[PDB]
This record gives sequence, C-alpha cells and structure tokens, in this order.
Amino acid sequence: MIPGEYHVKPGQIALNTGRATCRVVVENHGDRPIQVGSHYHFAEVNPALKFDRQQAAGYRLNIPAGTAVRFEPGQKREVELVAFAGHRAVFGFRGEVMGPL
Amino acid sequence: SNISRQAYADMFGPTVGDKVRLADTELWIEVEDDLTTYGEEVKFGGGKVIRDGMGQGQMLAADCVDLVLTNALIVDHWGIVKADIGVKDGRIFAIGKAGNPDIQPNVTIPIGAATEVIAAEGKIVTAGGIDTHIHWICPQQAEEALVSGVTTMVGGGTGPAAGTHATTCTPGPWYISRMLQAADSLPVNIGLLGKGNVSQPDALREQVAAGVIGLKIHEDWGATPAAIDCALTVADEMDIQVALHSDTLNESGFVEDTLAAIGGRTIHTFHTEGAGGGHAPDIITACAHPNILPSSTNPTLPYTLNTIDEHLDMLMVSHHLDPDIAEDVAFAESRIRRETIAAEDVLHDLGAFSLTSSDSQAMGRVGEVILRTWQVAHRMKVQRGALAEETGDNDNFRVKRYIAKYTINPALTHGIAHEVGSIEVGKLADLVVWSPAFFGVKPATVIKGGMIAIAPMGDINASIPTPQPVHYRPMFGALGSARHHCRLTFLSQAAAANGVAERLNLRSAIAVVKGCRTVQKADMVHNSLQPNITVDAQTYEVRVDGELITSEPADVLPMAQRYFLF
Amino acid sequence: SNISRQAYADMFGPTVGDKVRLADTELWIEVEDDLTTYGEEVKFGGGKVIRDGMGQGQMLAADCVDLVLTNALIVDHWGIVKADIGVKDGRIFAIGKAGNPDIQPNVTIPIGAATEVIAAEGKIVTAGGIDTHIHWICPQQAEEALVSGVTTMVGGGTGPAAGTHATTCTPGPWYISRMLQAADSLPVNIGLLGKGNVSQPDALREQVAAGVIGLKIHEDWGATPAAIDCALTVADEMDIQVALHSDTLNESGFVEDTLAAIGGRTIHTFHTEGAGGGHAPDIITACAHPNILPSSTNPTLPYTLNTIDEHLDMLMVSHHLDPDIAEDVAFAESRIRRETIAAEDVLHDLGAFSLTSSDSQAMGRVGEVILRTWQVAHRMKVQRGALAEETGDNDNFRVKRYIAKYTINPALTHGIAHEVGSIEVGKLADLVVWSPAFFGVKPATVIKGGMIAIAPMGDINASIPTPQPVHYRPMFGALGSARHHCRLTFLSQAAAANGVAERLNLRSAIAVVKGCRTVQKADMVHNSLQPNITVDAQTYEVRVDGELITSEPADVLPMAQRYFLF
Amino acid sequence: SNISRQAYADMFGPTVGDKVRLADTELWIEVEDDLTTYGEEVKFGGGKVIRDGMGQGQMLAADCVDLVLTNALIVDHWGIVKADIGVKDGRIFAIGKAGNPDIQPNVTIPIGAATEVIAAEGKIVTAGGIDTHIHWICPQQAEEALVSGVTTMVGGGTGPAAGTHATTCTPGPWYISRMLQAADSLPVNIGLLGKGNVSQPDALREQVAAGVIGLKIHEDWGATPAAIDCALTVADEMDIQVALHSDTLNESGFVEDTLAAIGGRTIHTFHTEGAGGGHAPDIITACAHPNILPSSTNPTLPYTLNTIDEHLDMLMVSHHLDPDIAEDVAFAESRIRRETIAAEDVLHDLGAFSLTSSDSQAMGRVGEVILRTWQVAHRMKVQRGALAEETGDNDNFRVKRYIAKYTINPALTHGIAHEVGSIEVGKLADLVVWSPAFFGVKPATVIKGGMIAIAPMGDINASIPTPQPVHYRPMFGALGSARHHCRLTFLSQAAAANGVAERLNLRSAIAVVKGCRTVQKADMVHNSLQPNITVDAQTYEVRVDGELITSEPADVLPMAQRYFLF
Amino acid sequence: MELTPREKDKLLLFTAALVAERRLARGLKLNYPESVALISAFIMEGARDGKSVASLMEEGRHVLTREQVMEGVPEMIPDIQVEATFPDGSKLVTVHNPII
Amino acid sequence: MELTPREKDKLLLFTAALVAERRLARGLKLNYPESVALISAFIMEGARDGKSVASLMEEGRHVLTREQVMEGVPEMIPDIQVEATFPDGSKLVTVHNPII
Ligand code: NI
Ligand code: NI
Ligand code: NI
Ligand code: NI
Ligand code: NI
Ligand code: NI
Repeated sequence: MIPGEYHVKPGQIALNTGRATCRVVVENHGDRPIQVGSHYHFAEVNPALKFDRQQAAGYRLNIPAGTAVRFEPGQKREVELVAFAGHRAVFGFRGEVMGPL
Repeated sequence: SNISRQAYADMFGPTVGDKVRLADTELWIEVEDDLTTYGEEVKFGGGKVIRDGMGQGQMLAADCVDLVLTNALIVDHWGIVKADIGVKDGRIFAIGKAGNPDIQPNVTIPIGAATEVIAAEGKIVTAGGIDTHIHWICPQQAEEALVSGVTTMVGGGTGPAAGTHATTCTPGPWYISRMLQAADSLPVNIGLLGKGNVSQPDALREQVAAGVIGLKIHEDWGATPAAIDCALTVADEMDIQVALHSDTLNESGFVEDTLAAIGGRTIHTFHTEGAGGGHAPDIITACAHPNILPSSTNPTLPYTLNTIDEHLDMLMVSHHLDPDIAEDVAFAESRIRRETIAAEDVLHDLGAFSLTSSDSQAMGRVGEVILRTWQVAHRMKVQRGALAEETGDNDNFRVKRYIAKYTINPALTHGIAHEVGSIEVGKLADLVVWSPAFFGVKPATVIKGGMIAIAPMGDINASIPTPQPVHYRPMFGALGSARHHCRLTFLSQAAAANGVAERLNLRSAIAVVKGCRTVQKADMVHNSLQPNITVDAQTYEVRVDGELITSEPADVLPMAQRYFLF
Repeated sequence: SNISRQAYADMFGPTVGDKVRLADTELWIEVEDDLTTYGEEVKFGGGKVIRDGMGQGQMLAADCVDLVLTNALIVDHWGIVKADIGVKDGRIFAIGKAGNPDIQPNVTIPIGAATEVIAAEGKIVTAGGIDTHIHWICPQQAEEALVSGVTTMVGGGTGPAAGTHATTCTPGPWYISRMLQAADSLPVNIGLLGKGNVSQPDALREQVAAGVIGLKIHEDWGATPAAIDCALTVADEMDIQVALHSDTLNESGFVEDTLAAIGGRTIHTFHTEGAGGGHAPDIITACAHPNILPSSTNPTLPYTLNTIDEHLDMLMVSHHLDPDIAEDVAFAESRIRRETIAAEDVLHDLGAFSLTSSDSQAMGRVGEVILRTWQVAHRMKVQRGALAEETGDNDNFRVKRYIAKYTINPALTHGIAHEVGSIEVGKLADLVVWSPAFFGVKPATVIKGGMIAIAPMGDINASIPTPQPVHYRPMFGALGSARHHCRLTFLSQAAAANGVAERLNLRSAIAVVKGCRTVQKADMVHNSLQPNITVDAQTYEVRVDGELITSEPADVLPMAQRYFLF
Repeated sequence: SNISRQAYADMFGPTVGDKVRLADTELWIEVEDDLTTYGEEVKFGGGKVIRDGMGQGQMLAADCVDLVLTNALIVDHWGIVKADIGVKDGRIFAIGKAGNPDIQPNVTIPIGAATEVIAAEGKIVTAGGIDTHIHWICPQQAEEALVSGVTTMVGGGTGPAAGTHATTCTPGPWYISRMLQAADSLPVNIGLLGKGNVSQPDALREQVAAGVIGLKIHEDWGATPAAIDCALTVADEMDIQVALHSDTLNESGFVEDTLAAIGGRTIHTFHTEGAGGGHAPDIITACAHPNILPSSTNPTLPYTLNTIDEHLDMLMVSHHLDPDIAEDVAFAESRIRRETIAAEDVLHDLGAFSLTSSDSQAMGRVGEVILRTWQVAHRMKVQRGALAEETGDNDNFRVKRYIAKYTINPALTHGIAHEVGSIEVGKLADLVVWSPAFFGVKPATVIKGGMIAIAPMGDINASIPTPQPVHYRPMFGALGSARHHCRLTFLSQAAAANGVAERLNLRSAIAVVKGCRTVQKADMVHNSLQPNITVDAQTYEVRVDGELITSEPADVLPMAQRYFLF
Repeated sequence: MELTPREKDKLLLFTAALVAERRLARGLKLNYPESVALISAFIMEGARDGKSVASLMEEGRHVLTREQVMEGVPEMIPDIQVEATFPDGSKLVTVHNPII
Repeated sequence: MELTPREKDKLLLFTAALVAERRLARGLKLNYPESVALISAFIMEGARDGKSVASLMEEGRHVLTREQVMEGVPEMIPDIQVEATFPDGSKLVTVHNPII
C-alpha cells in the first residue's frame, strides 16, 4: 500500500500524430552551450547554430512538450522537426516573421 | 515522437486508463477521458511551453483567461477527466485544452500575457466543499473548514452563546445584521439561518427580510407541528430553505405526525440518522419521502469501535443537559443506537442519504466533513464491494456518488447551485488542488473566487517555499479587499430587494438564493433513492423492503494516524 | 410542587440568603433579592422552558429583546441580586423577569423569535471594567485588558516611543488623529488624553478640538504651576478632564503649592500614593480635598513581601532614569516608601481612594486591575474585619465599595458614566460573565455592545466547544464591521461638533464626554471619604486624625498561583 | 561646565571623532560631524530638558514637529553625522538642532506641546531598506522584511502559484487590481511588476494602465529579443522600469544578442552574477554598460564554504525543473559557478554592482537583504583592506557605498527616489533605529510614515515593556486606517490618471513613479563603476582589464550564530 | 508536515503539559492549569498508542491524586475532555472527576 | 531575545520534533508529520554544531529507517528541506530520500 500511488497501464504514447516532420543536421559553432525548447520556432534559434534555416521555417522540435535539446560548443547532431499548427502565425522569437507562415 | 506511458505520467500526470489510489484508502479512480492533444500539453518553467510566441499568445486580457490550471485530473460528479481549467473574472471559464491558437491545435483556453499559471500535473482538482450545518460558535471555524477544503459555510449562530451552542440560529434582525457584517471578515462564502421556531409568520418574514437564506427548526426552541407548519408557509412564499431537527422526545407527536405537519413541502432534515437529534428511534425513516432532502452530521461517519462510547457525554454538553436529571439522561440514551448508526453508512452507499455535513462544535467536527465522507466510502467498498452501477475495474461511480454529498447536493438543497457546488462553466472558481497521497486530508492549494486563499507554506525567510516547518497560512485571497472580491454573502431575494447590502454597507460580493422550494429527492445527484425503510420500535433494527440493513464497526481507518501529528 | 434549596441552587443558581465565595478569597456575597417567580424561571435546552408558545412568545423583534442572560447573579454598586437581564439594540434593556407574557406571570423581559439566550445560572455578571490610566505602548494591551474583564480603556500614547513609555500623552493633532483611526481596530471602548504640559492655552485647545477627552499633566514634560493652571483653565471651558502626575522633585514647589495652583478645580490625581509619581513624600494627602478624584495604580496593590524589592528597577526603566546618575537614583528611592504603600490599602478600604487603574507597562500591569482590587479587599477583610457599613453576615458592602473602584467611579471621573460603568438600563451592554471559582481572574464570557467579543474556546475541530486546549480567542464581536458597531470612540464635545469623526472617516460608534468639571469627591460611589490625613516629612508615617494608618505585607495572596500557568 | 568624553558618550551617544563598531563585524564608523551645541542637547525624562518652558516651547502644532528623534547617529549615503531629526506630517522635516528657541540657541527643530519624542542617543538611525526583487508568494513576507528593516517592497506575484514561484509577475489587469487591493493590508510601501513577456505592445500597455510600475521579463515566459524590445518600447513611452532575467539557455542568442536587443535603453538586470538566472556563463558582463543598473540577489552574498553545495537543489525547485531530465540538470549546473560567485563580492566592493535584493522564496531570503550586504562589506574589508576612497582611519566610505545598495539606488532605479530611499527633507519618514550591537540584524524600532509600525516588545502584562519574552510585534502604525495613512501604493502615471485608485477604492496614500528611463549607471550613488570586464567561456574566470577578480570563501561570518536562536 | 490549525493548537497543549510534568517531578503540588494540561496530554498519547476511548476514560482518573495538587483544584475540575486521532479517527475522551 | 518571525516559526518545528522524539522512544512507528519534524530538527542542531551542508545532506538519511515508520511514509517523503543558521549564515539543506 502506497498512498496515492498510480497504476499506469503499460505501453507508449505517440506524440504530434498526423503532422509534417523533417530531419535537419545542426551544428553549434559558438563557444557556449545552446539549449532549445520543444515549442521554440527553430528557424529563429541562436545564430551560432548552423543549419538550413529555410527548411526549419514554421517548425519546432518533435520532442515531448516541455523538454529540450542541448548543443555543447562544437556539437553536431541530427534533430527531427514537426510543423507548427493552429493559425501557423509566428510572433516573437527573434522577430523574423511576426505574422502567418 | 513516442514516449512510454510511465514517463508520460511522471511528466504530465496520468492519462486515459491509468488508475490512481485515493490517499491510503482502497478506492481507485481511473481516468475516463483526456482532453489534450498528445505532444501539445502546456507546461510552465524554464525552457518549457508557456512562453511568448509559443504556448502563450499575443491576445489582450479580454481574449484570454486570468488563470489556468494545467494538466489537472478533475474529480467531479459528472466525470473523472484530465484537462486544463481556465478561470476568468473569478469564475470557471472553460474545461478543455489550453495554449496559443497561433501555433497549437485545438486550443479552447487561450493563454496570454495576462495569464497566471498553476501547475496541476499529478494533482487532483475538485470543487470546494459546502457544509450546510454550521454553528457559528467561533470565527476560527472558517479557517479550519477552509483548510480542510470547504469553501462555503451555511449555518447560524452569534458566538459562544447557549442558543448557538445548541442550535444553528441567528435570532432576529439585530444579530442577523451583525453577523452579515462580520461575515465580510471570513474567507469562505456564507449564508445564514434564522430561528424558525415561532407560530407567528411575521416574526419569520422579518428575519428573512433581514437577510437569512433559511430557517432552522430546532427542538430546543420547540419543534412542534404549529411551528413547523408556520416556517414552511413562509419558506414557500419567500423561496428560502427550512432545516429540521425534530422532536426527539415525541412530546408533540411521533415521526409520522411531524411528517404530516410538513405536508409534502420541501425540507432539509439534519442528521437524519438520529444521534444528533430527532424523533427516537425512527427519524431515519424520513429518507423514504420525495420532499425530504436528508443529510448526516459527521461524528457517526463511519461506524467504528469507539463511536458509541464517545457519544453519550458529547450529547449532554451540546444540548445543556443534566446527567443527574434522569429524564435528561434517558432521553440522551434513546438517541444513541448502534442499530441506526450502522445502517446510516449503508444508506449513504445506496444513495438514500444525500448530504454529509459537520454540525460544528455541537456534535460534529468542522474540519472533518470531507475526510469522513471518504472514510465511509472506503469502509463500504471493503464491506459491500462494487456498486451495481460500477462499470470497469475502478470505483469511479462510488467516487462520484460520494463527492456529490458535500458539493453539488448541499448547493442544490440550499438554492445556491447557480453560483457554487461543482466545476462547471459560469460558477465561482472555488477550487481545491490535492496531491493524490493526501486527497481528502490536507489540500495543496485552496482557491477562492479565482485567488489562492490558503495553502501550506514553508519557512517565510527560506530561499524556496518548501523548507520546514510547512503549515497552513492565509494568502492574498484572504486579505482585506481582495477577500471581499473573492467571497460571496448569500441573501434571500427579499433582503436583496430591500437593499440590506447597502444599508449594512456590506463589502463582499452578494449572491441570492433561489429554487429552494422546487428541489426534491429526485434532484439529488447520484443520491435519489427513496427506500421502503422501517425501524423496529423495540429493537431499533432498520430494514429496507424487509431486509436487515447493517454493517460492522471499523477498528482502524485510513486518512487517520498516518497524517496527523495529534 | 416543592424543591429543596440545594437542588434549586444546582439548577438555577443561588437565591435569597444563599452565600457564594468569591474565587479563593475570604470574601462571601449573599444574595439580597431575587426578581423571579419560583416555578417560572426560564431555562434553555432540550425540553426546557424557552420554546415556542412556552417561555418564548409570538411578538415581533421590536417587542422583545435581542439577548437575555438567564438567572444571572448581578454584582454591582447598587446591589447583589438574582435576575434575568435583557439586552436590546446593544444596550441594557431591563433587569427583571424574562419570559412569555402569554402564559407566564410578571414577565418584564419578553423573549421572542428574535431572542438569543445566554445561560447565566450559577454565574456572576458584572459591568465591564474601566481602566483610565493606559499607556498606548502597544496595541496588544487591548486584548490583554479585554480578557481580564476591562472593556473601556482611557489613556494616551503613540506606541513604544520614549514619550509614551513615560507618559499617557498622545501629542498633538497628527498623532491624535492617527490614534483615533487605529482605535477602530481595537475591541474596547477608547478615549484619548493629550499632552497637557504647556503654558499656551491655544496649544491645548487644538488637541481638544482634534479629539482628546482629557489632558495629562506629567512631570516628565514639566508639572509646573503655570502648566497646571493653563490645563485646568482649558478643561473648565471645554468640559474635559485633567489627570495629574505631580512634581516629585518638589522642583517648582511642594504638594501645597500644586494644590494651590489647582485652586479647587476638579482634577483626577493618578497613583495618589506616590510610588508611581508625585510630590515626595506627601502627594497622598491630596485625598483630603473635595475637588480631587484619587486613584491608585496597581503594582503597589496590595502590600506584599516582594513589593518593595521589585520597585526600584521598575522605577528606573519606566522614566528613562540613569542608575549611575546619583540624582536619578536618589529621586527614585524617595518615591518608594513602605509607609505610604501600607497606608494605601487601608485608605482604599475606608473609601478615601476612589479608583484603581493599571498604568500599563509604565509601572503597572494591564491585565491585573480587577484581580489586584479584589486582593486588596481580601487582605483588608483578613486584617481589619468587617466594615462599619456592613449589615448581615456577609461582605456585601465591601464588595460594592470595591467593585465601584474600577467600574462606575472611573466612568464618573472621566465623563462617560452616561454610556458605560454599570449595569443600568440605557447603558451600553458591556458585560462580563464569571464562574464563581474564577471570579476576577478568568472570565467565562466578555460581551461588548451586545455581542460576545472574547471567550475561552476549546479545540476548534472538536465535537463540542469544551475539549482542550481551552484558551481565550477573539469572537464575532471583535471582527471587522461587527466590532465597529459594538465599540465606542469617545470624543470631546468640540471634536464631535467639528466633525472629526467624518473627517478621519471613523467607523465605530461615537460617544461624547460631559460632566467632567462638576464631579467631586462626594460623587464617588461608596468612596467619598475626605480624611484629615497627614504625612510625617521625616518618617513618612501616614496619620488620619492623628491615628497611624498601616498594614502588614502579605506572604501569599489568593487569585495567584492556583490559576496561572506562569 | 566640562564633562569627559566617555561620560558624554554614555549620556548623549558618541560625538565627532568617536568610532563605533557595526555589530560584530570589523567595520568601524567615525562620527564626521555633530550638529548640536554642547550643553544644549535635548533629553527626555523626569527632570530632563524637554519640559514646558524649557526644551519645549509654546508654539501651536503648525509651528513645531510631530516627532523628534533626539541625539541620533545618522548613517546615510551623504554622511555619518550626529543630529536631531524632526518629522512632520509623516515626512522628514529637518535634520539639525531640536529644542525651544525661547531659551535655547541654534534651534532648527522646534519642540512643542504637539511633539512626541523618541530617544535615539546611543542608537544609529538609517532610512528604510528597499527590496526591488520580491516574489509575492505569501503575504507573510511583508512582516519578515519589515522586521529586518526593509520598508518598501517592489515585485510581482499572486500567491503560491507556479508562475509566481518562478517569476516576479502579476499577470494582467484582474490580478493586478486584486493585488493592489490586498496591498492596503500590508505594512510596507508596495509597487507591482507586470508580465513583460509579449510581442504585442497593447498587452503591456493594459498592464501598465491597470497599475504596474514596471515590467518583468523572465526567461520562463520567454526572454527573447522580440519580447525584450517590445517591453522596452512600452517602458520608454510610459515611464516605467523593466527588470530582466535573461535567456540562460542561450536559446535565442548569447549575452551580446540580448544586449543588442536592449539597444542602449535603460534596464535593471536582476541577479547580474548569473546563479539566479541569465545567459550562461557571462551575464555578469552587463555591468560594463552605461544603461544597465545591476543588482545581486542574496543567496550568493557573500561567498562562503557552503554556498556552492546548497545551490543545486535550490535551483531545481524554484524553476520547476526536473532532476531526472538531463537537460534540466545540465542547465542548472551551468548556472552555478564558483568563479562568478567569488567575483561578485569584489565587484560590489568596487561599485560595479549597484544594488542588493532578495529574490524572496525563489532563490533568495526576504529577511536577509540588509544583513548579507554588511557581511559582504565585512568580508571585503578583511580581504582587500581599505578602499582607495577612504579617508581617515575608519570605514566610513565603504559604509556609505554599501548602504546605498539597498536604500537610495533601488529607489532611483525604480523611479521612487522622490518619495523614499534616504533621510532627506521632504521624503516619507520611513526610518529604522538600531542599537550598535545589533546593527543590520535586529532593529530597535521600525518607523513607517511617521508612526512606529513594528518593534521588539516584551511581556504585555508586565510593569514595563522590557521583561521577557521580547519578540517583534505589530504596532499602531500597522493597524487599520492608521496603516493606510502611513504607507504608499506606487502607481504608474497612466494608472494614476485613469483613476485606478478611486475605481478599486484603494485606501492607502498613492505615489506615482517617474524618471525610470533617464537613470543610468552614472547616477548610482557611490556605485557607478563601468569596468572593462570579461568572462572566459571555458574556465568562467572573470577579469577586469585583464586582471583576475576573485576572493576566498568565508568559513564563519558575523551577524550569524551570535544573534539567531535557529 | 502541512500542519492544520488543530494540529498546531494541540502543540500548545503538549507544551503546557511539559511545564507541568517538570514541576510535578520537582515535587510541587500542581495548580489548575498544570493539572488540566498534564491529564489532557496523557490521553492524547494514549490515543496515539491505540488505546480505546473506554480504557482512557478510566486510566485518566489515575494520573494525579488529591495529594499531588493544590487545595481546591480537584473541585475546579469536574471533568476533562480532549480529542485525538485514534486508529479509527478522531474521538472525544471525557474523564469525569479525574482527581480524587 | 528580540525573536524575529522566522525564529518563532522554527520554535514550532522544534516542538513538533519533541512530540515525535518521545513517541519513537516508546517504540512506535512514526507517521508522516512526526518523521518530517524529527529529521528536520536533527539538521537544525547539526547546523548549530557547525557541521557543513554536505555532511548533513548525508547524515540526514540515517536518522530513521523504513522499519521505524508506518507503511507508505518513506514514499510520502521524497526529500526533506530545512534552513538554519550555520557559522557562515543561513543555508538550505536538502536530504533526498531520507528514509530507506
Ligand atoms: Ni440538531
Ligand atoms: Ni446542529
Ligand atoms: Ni505617572
Ligand atoms: Ni502612567
Ligand atoms: Ni530571476
Ligand atoms: Ni526572482
């Protein structure tokens, strides 16, 4: 007996189903670590991260909500992106779009 | 991508199909539905989802909620579901999917710059409790009740005076006015009951016009057929409720005479089992009638090994009875029956009794209404197994039936269900957040009218809010003007019209009661059973359709020694 | 039928001829009269008398009282009688026989649907105490005083500031206004004293016009003939009282010079014995004059074995005196005289001293005014026996003489006897209920303006109000708006006329002082003796008509170690 | 006549040339000037100077002060001098020589009948502290801060909600209004910060128009260049301040990008060292810029042996971080650097960091802002010796530089220096009196708006205010209406104009912020250094002009175990 | 700990009993408040141990005798009442004439 | 003494721990609040003695074992935190999984 214990049924949950995704190789060219969140507009991340910004347009990281991907200086890795939904209007970040797309 | 169910539960709380144990009881709830879109759950924190342009939008205050409780596991009379809860203007705005429509799908609860966040992942959220049997013996009772998870208190009294010690009555215009003024200082919603024991209608109308939302008929002031009939006539014309504590002594007649006097008019019977007062030994038979809304007081819930023993002396003090006066002792003894006390738990499990209440400091514990209700459910599951209505391998239905006893049903009985009583859109945002391990025992956060009013708080000078000692302390929602804005004082329609609020210069928000005469047993959520119940005049045995109703006394109960220091 | 006297006393409290011991003292009171009709006493409870059609009538709120204290044993300056007390609109309605005129005889206090009940059978009821020597050093003093049974506090101060530590002065319009505003937050009636030490009339008139009900002349601010004369001139024209703490140092003259400066004008002399301040060593001789209303502060009451020892260091701190400065130490020593301290108790017993007060936190104990007064009475009965005025085998007269010292006399001295001070019809219902075993020590209930404001209260979550721990807690009469309605802020006639209450936006009820210039020694109830008293300049011996006045120090006192935890 | 210097100091406190040790530290202050005329010092008490015709004059209230603090040793940014302080209408009237012009020379502060006296001889008086980094997690924080000597609190929050746990933001109009109403109940001056994280200007303007005096940009809500730029644009047009907690994750750019986004506009950087949040590992380089007003939070002040150890877990809880989520743990670890923590103390000593603050219950201790500032000064004197600016054999200059960090500088940074922040004529009389042995640790008296609001107080029933137990208790200045009159609620100019005070029916005095956009590093009193500072990306070493900046961790600190019970 | 108001209130009773306990140990005759606190605290511990209401109602009458308290004290205490969390929840224990 | 609010608050924790201490001594299995108070009070005394934060984070995990507390209690306490005045000022001690 454990007070308030869960009895989670076994299995897995499929996240962000039915949405466009794409893989991109990213490399941290800066001398300081960079960590990106699950819902940040990837095309507007720290300029030190070198990748095809054009392909990442309207995309965010295809990772569980609230988690992040870290890039130590010089680190290169392939990430999977999932496209934004809703109105697909980007406002904020580095201010490169500030509108639909 | 993909994520395992266990890891998912650890991050966002349980989802459809997962089960959660309620505190240390044997009751388990299973998530029935989840209103989220997997991958789009909102989470607050460094680098999380709720940030500008991401989970938070660009809308003005008017187009987004003031507060959002994220990933909450709602337990209410209508369902046990996982969802985000939006609160706007102090009221429940929506139950659904929170976020930013600009980049997220299915957002029904918009988060903007004006949105505060309460992380409810891994927590259970419920409506605030409603105790309709309060004796205003001291103002300290409000904090005790609030801490337990009760946000609305209905009753009567003027302080530690003999009249209030015995009855829930705020006698007359002067005291009613004084108590309505004092109520602004208390962090709970409040409604007052006047003294309904008079055979002159005008003396009752005055009290209603002064502000009471109901009239208490108590045997200590004379629960005679004439008094009862008078109170019900005024109630029928002023849309207020009547609460009854019948003639235990059978002085003016037996239970059948009282029932006859009531004449099929709506009435709320207090402590229908009898120990707390009422025709001996069969007042319990009232739960068979369609116009009776029956409630239990808490010292008899649930039936345990020490119950009978503690009851005698408790009886004496509360009613100003003399243990040397034989008539005073014989009368007390005929009130305490093992037979009816054992039956009461079963009748609750069957839905024949619809409400639970305290009877604060007059044969009842103000901070134990919620706790005792769940102890009864536990003891009943253990003894009787699953309810006929259960579906699936969980206790979901029993949980909905019991939670209704101290939330929606008391609200319906007293004509305030339009304001409080459940988690539905448009109702006042009185919410209680619980950690599963402490469900029903010690809340994590108690929200009043959209503001946190009390919560456990650690060392004030600490670097974080968690270091010891952690104990309950009043928050901003319990302070001065913010409190007034977050609490309600219920008035009768007549008082509201006479401008009582303006005259007494009441500061809190005002709400009016209505629909007290039209509620009947059939309207009590999940508790509308009208059993063909009988009580043996000699043996006191309770029988429904001839079958004997009874249960065994518990030796040990959950939600007890594992949580309290004393 | 018939009932034995003992059984009768156990049910309704004592009646005519019965005697009751006051706490653990040697003082006994005998019931002088009983206003009931045997067989028709009203009693509340299950099956008792106060029920619809029986002891409770059918009248509207306007034709019955709001509260009734049943079977109370009243102890007041005018009598020690058994009766029911009716309270209506926050004031004493009647002292007589309560009930329902429809079926009962001799009912003068009608009980109706709007009547709350306080059962006082076996209890002693008195008026609330009035302490006229308060130093507003901290707001916590009000709760301490209220708990002891004191309901009105008159004094001055602004908090823990040097000026207030030494004197009862709320200096000037700004501080006076600020303190009048803060007073609304305190559960006692309040009146302020301004700084009367100035030789410019206008500077005094400003303070009176701002709200003070009196002016304190204190030696620390210069108790010179010029200052004294100025303060009395303004008092004579504005109908406010003057409280004096004379020139101990004999710097501007001796006691005869101060008396001469006063010139037969009414004045209240504080701590007339001298230890608390005043011309050394003969300020005590002031009690011989018709225009002097003399009071004692409490640390010297009564004379005990540890009295002298504790006094020196207490003297120093209160007056900001330096123990290294010889002049500061010699002056303190000439104030503490065993001779005058012993005489003071006797002078109280004879009625030469008319009031007792505290001198809160500046050589006096705020919660011990009542307790110490009774200790003096006890010690005097023990040492001197019965008073010449006693009749019968009881201490009734001595009890009336001493109770007047902290109730009606302070009220008369300060011009507020029209509102408070005794249990008489029309006065504010400030009442204190006591169990005989705890009389003068720990009250059972303290009522302010018709509402219980503080009372002992047990476990808040308990099934009854009696379980431990039982300690004093604020009640509804001490909360927000209800408090404002149940307390009074006394203003000078000038302030009332200038609309000070409206300007500062005072919330509590307002009362005006009057008759401060016309009171003289002869008006002090049971304490109007003007003895031909002398003090030996060298030996400090006190003599009245040549006879030496003195007493012995107590080694043990009642109302002490048997009641307090520390 | 003549008097020895030692005897003089014992009676009137120290004079020119005397030195006083601050608590148990190694810091010594030397009296620079004395504004008295030897022989004419005013002293209150029996037979002292402040008496009618003597040290007290015949003037009306309008021609004399309400309160005078006699013989005070003032420690402020402008000087360490001995003088009398006059307070009139709740504000600092004059700093000079008090008395009666009729018989005394050089009187600039007239004492009259309307003057209260606080004896400050032998005491140190300072302005009330100003903490500009408050998380309104619970209302209890105000009493804790007030007791420590902090009289103004600026921050944001709504109670123990996740958003407030992490950020100083009162999100939107509804919560802002609710908190402005609750603020009237607190005994400190208050100003609120709204959520500045949005890329839609109107959503910010709404919050400012509703009442906030600043906008907090926090990484948890997204500290992106777009958000930062938006907040600064609105700040520039509405004259409110911006407080920044930058992007630690370097997610949107590095420190150079944030700086670029700011674009030379005025901004207050919170916890500029980094442990409390900000670009890792070089946010500290911001102190080199003219438009940056840098402050430190207190858990890292000063660098001690247990500092690093306690920091990790503290990091987690405050930000809702998961220790199992590697990214959540790596990010926390890159924030805690021994290198920058050691440098921070030195940068404070050099004047590169201008303010100290708490970061209450979210990686900071609300009651330790003052205490920790002095501990840093002590540790710096011990390690680095005298400052280049010191003159004479004392630490006067270092004391002025450090006291400015929690008084005048925070006031200037937030646009409220016209009301509070220092002891200068015309400013609100928020003063703290200290005994030298307890300087910076436990105050003797805390004055708010001219009234004592909290002070240590002994046994309430005692004969004097000094007997044990002595602990801090609320005074008259903290009660109801008196409190409203003695505290300020700061509003933005827009809110003041929209009549927000009238609409919410705010009771306290209102003050408006102004001059938030024009302050720059050069305006910070004694702390305007803009060093050419660099941080090694790999080793985290801090260097100014190439020289390595560092210090050693303390094993034992003053103002610690000698004063606290726990 | 998440102490509710009632738990904190009981801490006051426990502490009052510590004062009495030390005084009884010195051989002093207890006064009214000391006696009430001592017997009350005894019962709360009885409940923590799992004793029944019935047993405690009896055992409580044997904590202090008339020779261990001051004169008049036994008469000032006609009964003592206290509630505590028994294994089966909160129950009220009433001890009549505890001192004899 | 001039006790600040935080010092008085800690007096509540100390007293709660006295209750637990006596119960453990009788041989009872401690409950949730008793366990938290006992371990917490232990740490505060550790700081008064001058022990480092690092040492206490470890020592605190050895105050109570799983066999000295009621079932479910160890799981109800994932960690305990308390602050105290160390020789070098106030520091926060976090003890993870104190009961095993
Ligand atoms: Ni009842
Ligand atoms: Ni009841
Ligand atoms: Ni005096
Ligand atoms: Ni005095
Ligand atoms: Ni921060
Ligand atoms: Ni912060």
